[PDB]
Amino acid sequence: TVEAKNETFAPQHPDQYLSWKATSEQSERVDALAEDPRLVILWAGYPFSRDYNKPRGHAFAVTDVRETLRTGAPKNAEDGPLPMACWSCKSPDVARLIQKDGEDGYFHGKWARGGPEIVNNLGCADCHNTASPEFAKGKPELTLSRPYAARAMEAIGKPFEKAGRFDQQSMVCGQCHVEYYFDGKNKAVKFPWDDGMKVENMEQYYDKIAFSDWTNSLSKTPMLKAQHPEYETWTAGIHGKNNVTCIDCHMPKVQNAEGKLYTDHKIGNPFDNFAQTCANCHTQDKAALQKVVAERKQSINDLKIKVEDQLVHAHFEAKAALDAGATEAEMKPIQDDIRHAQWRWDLAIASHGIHMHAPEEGLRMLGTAMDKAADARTKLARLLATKGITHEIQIPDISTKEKAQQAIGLNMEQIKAEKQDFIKTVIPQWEEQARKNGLLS
Amino acid sequence: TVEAKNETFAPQHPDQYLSWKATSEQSERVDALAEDPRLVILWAGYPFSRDYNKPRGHAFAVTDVRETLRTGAPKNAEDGPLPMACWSCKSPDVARLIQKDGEDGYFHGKWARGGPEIVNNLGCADCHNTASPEFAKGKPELTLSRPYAARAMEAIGKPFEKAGRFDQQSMVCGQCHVEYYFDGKNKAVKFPWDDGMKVENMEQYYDKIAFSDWTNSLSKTPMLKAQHPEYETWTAGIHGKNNVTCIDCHMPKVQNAEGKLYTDHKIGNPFDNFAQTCANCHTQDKAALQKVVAERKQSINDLKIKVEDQLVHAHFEAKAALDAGATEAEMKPIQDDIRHAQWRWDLAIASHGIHMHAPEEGLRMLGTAMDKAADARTKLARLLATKGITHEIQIPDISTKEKAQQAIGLNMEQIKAEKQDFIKTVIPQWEEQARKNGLLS
Ligand code: HEC
Ligand code: HEC
Ligand code: HEC
Ligand code: HEC
Ligand code: HEC
Ligand code: HEC
Ligand code: HEC
Ligand code: HEC
Ligand code: HEC
Ligand code: HEC
Ligand SMILES: O=S([O-])[O-]
Ligand SMILES: O=S([O-])[O-]
Ligand SMILES: O=S([O-])[O-]
Ligand SMILES: [Ca+2]
Ligand SMILES: [Ca+2]
Ligand SMILES: [Ca+2]
Ligand SMILES: [Ca+2]
Repeated sequence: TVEAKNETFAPQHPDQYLSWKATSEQSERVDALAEDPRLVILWAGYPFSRDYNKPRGHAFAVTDVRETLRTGAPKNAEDGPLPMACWSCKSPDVARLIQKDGEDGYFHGKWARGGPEIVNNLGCADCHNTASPEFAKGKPELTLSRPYAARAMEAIGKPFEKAGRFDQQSMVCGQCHVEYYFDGKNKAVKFPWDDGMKVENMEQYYDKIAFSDWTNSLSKTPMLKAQHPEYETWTAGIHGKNNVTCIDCHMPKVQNAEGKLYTDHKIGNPFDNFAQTCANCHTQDKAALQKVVAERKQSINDLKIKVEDQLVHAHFEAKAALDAGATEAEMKPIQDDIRHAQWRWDLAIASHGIHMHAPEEGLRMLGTAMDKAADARTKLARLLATKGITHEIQIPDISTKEKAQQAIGLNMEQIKAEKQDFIKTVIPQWEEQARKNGLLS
Repeated sequence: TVEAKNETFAPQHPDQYLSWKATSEQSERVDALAEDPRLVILWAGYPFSRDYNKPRGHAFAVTDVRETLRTGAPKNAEDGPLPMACWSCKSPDVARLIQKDGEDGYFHGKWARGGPEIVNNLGCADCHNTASPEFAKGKPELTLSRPYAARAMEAIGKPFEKAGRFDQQSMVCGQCHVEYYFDGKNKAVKFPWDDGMKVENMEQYYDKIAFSDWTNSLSKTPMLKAQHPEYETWTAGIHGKNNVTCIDCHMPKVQNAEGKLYTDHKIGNPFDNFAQTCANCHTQDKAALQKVVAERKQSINDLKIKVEDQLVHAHFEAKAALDAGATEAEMKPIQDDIRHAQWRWDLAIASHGIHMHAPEEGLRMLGTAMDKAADARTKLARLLATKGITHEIQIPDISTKEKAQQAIGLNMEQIKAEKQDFIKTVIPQWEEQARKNGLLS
């Protein structure tokens, strides 16, 4: 069965083990709502409007899902707003339970449930078939420990077991680094890849099944949320197209002291080891590549803010149209535009690596998002007119996260206090039960 | 001393002379307004709404400016819609005239004035200091024969005379393959590069001097026209950033029958000699690089059309607001938006090579265009409402060039009749006068 206790592997594999543990150095947790308060409006009614940080080291996955406001402060195993599926991409204990109880049995019930079962840091069994006798010998034996990922990979015509070593490499990361949704009453993780991985494929896919992630509480639009589409966007970009794998840049072959070759498990910023990553294929100075990348980053940033500003006006303008007496049939075509505009925006920048992995596709999707936002705001102006409104809709102060959160009716003081008490008192009980059950060293 | 009679150099320089002359093989003249009737509406009130074709071989430069509807049917040297400056990038006689009469004397007057003076095909003295003794020996002796280009290069901190061989290679192309405007009552060519070559730099530059190319007959917006900014956009793109020169792809070094190395002067599509072009730096095969380029071309085209459709609507809605009583002060803010939107769009796709030279910059520009086009149509929906118009403005059928042109008031048959007559009777008289005067063998 799966060995979720990572430290079990330290003596046999010092080089991988030590460099894997070192992601605990990537510890800064940057508040992205604070940096961009518009996110709060666009995600109004959804948990991302309460708390959304930039990623950090794999070592912090378990603690971050515990600590994010998104998972709240459940007082028992059937409480809290979120289901078991929130653990899915955070811990090899997921592979353990999936193997122990079956996939269906793993996904059943609330996040709170897994509290005392999912306790080991994202680790060896997530990516490796550790039970294989070859793993002991120092062979990677890569595997997809997540059945939902195995299925998604077949669905794009790339079954894992039939793929070469190098395709498999990126697929391992594509177990988590993807856009997904919770399918069914049991909220199983599903990748919406049935029709392809492009924004248009997914848009039409989500529309066919009339899926919606939540209802924007300002405009009452049935929204889609995107998440960190690295696999999909990497596939579209020029590096992907040339089979430069996630590993080529994020997990370089390096030497130990006795000169032995090993894969660097300290997954982080490839530029921190330029000599072993880009320099491997590129003759350019580090500073020159960093500057090209910084420039795409700013290009996308500037454009992304313009689309967001439009979407902010659209949400508040739809709120106005609702208050002035707009009926459901009158809102519908506006709401379709907003749903679409925002999906395209969200998928365009939900991956923080887009300006590197596929800057041109990032840019393209934003442009198509603007086209729909224009359609939404044009329709809205005409709808407001029919209700006797011909002036610009005024927008409350959203210059800080705090003001944006207050403006959509969040009681943060209370939301935060309830989470702090959950963190202090519940987490140690969970860890104490896990140790008792032999789950946690 | 400037020799505009190109055949003089044939004996001494058979390899360059023969391939140069060969651009005459690239003879298809594809009508771009026919491919895309939307352009007719965007350019309403401007010669481009009459006639605009995709580029062909250098060999046809003199014929094309003569034959385009944009230059009209002048019956004498003072007549015609357009000025001397239209010759500036079509013939080495321009260098002859500028050296002989000076830059101001070259620019003074009407395009008609030049008919019997500007008669040799784009050629040697455009790019080469042919007077140099080192030139007879087979050394390129590249030069900027166009002084307004020399000033423009100096303006962006790349003075021709201080530049290496490879900077200079693209600079000779940057004498013509640039965005430009006509400066002063005499209409001298100027590259709007003073504040930089980014779309934002030129928009600010143009707004700073309140410049307008023309007024859109539909919306009465003061408009900017973009023209083929290959130098600016090649600069912004990844190749340009690595000093891959226009020459590396469009003018490869080849070998003559006797194994002698020379520059291929047949300037055309680099894919036609992949082995000598791209294969020099890339290991990917021809079909694979072609399909990447074809993808980017499709991406941009899709976004392009979305932006153009918004702009078309913007112009007809502005027309309707005008027909419905809107004042100048009411229109001003709307016209600013349209002005900026279409400038950003026009500079993004005025280069037919943008999908290859700098896909990501093309796409980034179309996104920013979409942003102002959205503000414009939102402003217009409100203004229209204040005149009691709350329905969508209907657009005439513009599915073909012929119907678009008809819709903006053009009398295409008359325009064509006048142009045909002018080509049949006037051109020959020009050529005869130039022979008479030894300017044309
Ligand atoms: C199928 C993969 C997957 C699932 C399911 C998933 N995550 Fe994530 N999560 C990721 C990846 C990949 C990152 C880091 C990349 C990023 O944030 O862009 C991440 C980052 C995070 C972070 C740290 C950054 C932040 O947003 O503050 C938190 C907290 C988090 N997830 C909570 C959750 C919650 C709550 C759920 C249940 C709704 C969930 N995750 C479900 C893959 C997943
Ligand atoms: C998040 C993904 C991921 C996790 C977590 C992970 N591995 Fe790896 N591992 C990889 C990939 C990818 C390779 C490279 C396989 C190849 O070269 O084809 C690799 C390589 C290896 C190898 C083969 C030798 C080498 O260095 O190339 C060993 C042994 C190994 N890892 C051990 C571990 C141990 C022990 C852990 C837990 C401490 C761990 N791995 C966690 C993805 C992961
Ligand atoms: C089992 C789920 C899982 C898998 C497998 C996985 N990731 Fe992650 N990854 C995450 C989560 C969750 C985060 C965010 C951690 C946090 O913020 O606490 C993350 C973060 C990251 C980061 C941010 C590091 C930092 O310090 O900012 C990078 C880079 C990254 N992953 C790359 C990869 C690569 C490359 C692979 C493939 C070898 C991979 N990941 C495989 C879940 C996963
Ligand atoms: C060819 C190089 C390259 C490849 C291929 C690549 N990465 Fe990246 N990635 C980078 C670089 C460099 C950055 C940081 C960009 C920057 O510093 O602005 C990054 C950023 C990221 C981030 C966000 C990091 C953060 O801390 O915000 C994640 C997550 C990520 N990559 C995951 C992946 C995954 C998953 C794959 C495979 C599907 C992949 N990368 C393939 C080079 C690469
Ligand atoms: C294992 C090979 C490999 C690695 C590693 C690699 N590159 Fe690339 N890079 C390529 C290939 C292949 C291309 C496609 C063009 C070509 O054929 O050279 C490319 C293209 C690029 C481009 C031009 C595409 C664009 O974005 O406009 C940039 C920039 C770039 N790489 C930067 C980086 C950076 C930064 C890193 C490290 C973070 C990196 N590369 C690592 C092989 C690699
Ligand atoms: C002095 C003016 C001038 C300069 C110098 C010049 N161009 Fe041209 N170029 C033109 C004009 C005008 C056309 C369109 C000709 C026509 O349609 O008759 C053109 C057309 C082209 C085309 C389209 C050819 C086809 O068959 O479709 C290419 C490619 C091109 N130029 C590249 C270059 C390159 C590379 C350089 C630098 C070596 C260069 N040009 C220098 C003015 C110039
Ligand atoms: C500063 C350089 C420059 C000047 C000034 C210039 N052109 Fe051009 N012209 C070019 C280049 C470069 C091309 C080919 C690139 C393209 O068409 O996209 C071209 C193409 C053309 C063509 C063939 C393609 C078409 O559009 O039908 C015509 C005709 C033409 N120009 C007419 C004119 C007229 C009329 C003027 C004066 C209003 C003018 N040119 C001024 C550089 C110039
Ligand atoms: C790295 C390769 C590369 C370099 C560098 C390059 N070109 Fe291009 N260019 C191309 C290719 C390939 C095409 C045609 C794209 C296609 O086939 O769809 C093209 C298209 C063009 C076109 C439009 C041709 C047409 O018929 O529509 C012009 C004009 C042009 N290039 C001129 C230039 C100029 C001027 C420079 C220097 C400023 C330059 N090129 C540098 C590869 C290059
Ligand atoms: C529109 C630009 C342009 C035109 C027109 C042009 N040349 Fe060139 N020529 C170049 C460039 C660029 C080179 C390459 C210089 C280098 O390799 O640095 C070159 C190279 C040459 C060389 C040097 C040897 C070689 O082949 O590399 C000679 C001689 C030459 N051309 C002759 C001519 C002749 C004769 C004509 C008229 C028949 C002509 N050129 C027209 C731009 C031009
Ligand atoms: C004189 C050298 C040179 C030649 C010739 C050349 N390239 Fe490149 N190309 C580069 C360099 C350098 C990069 C940047 C990435 C890297 O460092 O390899 C690049 C990057 C690229 C990229 C990745 C950027 C992107 O758009 O995503 C593509 C695609 C590409 N080249 C296509 C072509 C094509 C097509 C041709 C000929 C039609 C060509 N190249 C000719 C040197 C060259
Ligand atoms: O919420 S998870 O997808 O980062
Ligand atoms: O980042 S290091 O390779 O210079
Ligand atoms: O009209 S000319 O600039 O292509
Ligand atoms: Ca980070
Ligand atoms: Ca989703
Ligand atoms: Ca052509
Ligand atoms: Ca212009």
